[PDB]
Amino acid sequence: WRYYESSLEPYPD
Amino acid sequence: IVCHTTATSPISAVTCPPGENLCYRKMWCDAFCSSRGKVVELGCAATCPSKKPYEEVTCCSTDKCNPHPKQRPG
Repeated sequence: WRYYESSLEPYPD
Repeated sequence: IVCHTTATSPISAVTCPPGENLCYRKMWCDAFCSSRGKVVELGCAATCPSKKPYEEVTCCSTDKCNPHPKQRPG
């Protein structure tokens, strides 16, 4: 998982 | 040196072991370049390898040099 530029929160896949 | 990572749950920065001295920041719009967009990755590296027109990674030779493009200051 990583983070998107639109936010600083964690983003799984 | 110390670089920023995004592999853990929250984003933090550690000291790369006797192998990596440079940091890296990957960016590429996730199927939401309008909303979400450029996915932000973080990690350390010894050198600056190649990079595709899409999945690009900016490598630097300094501490905390690979922070989130939209990371909160302070």
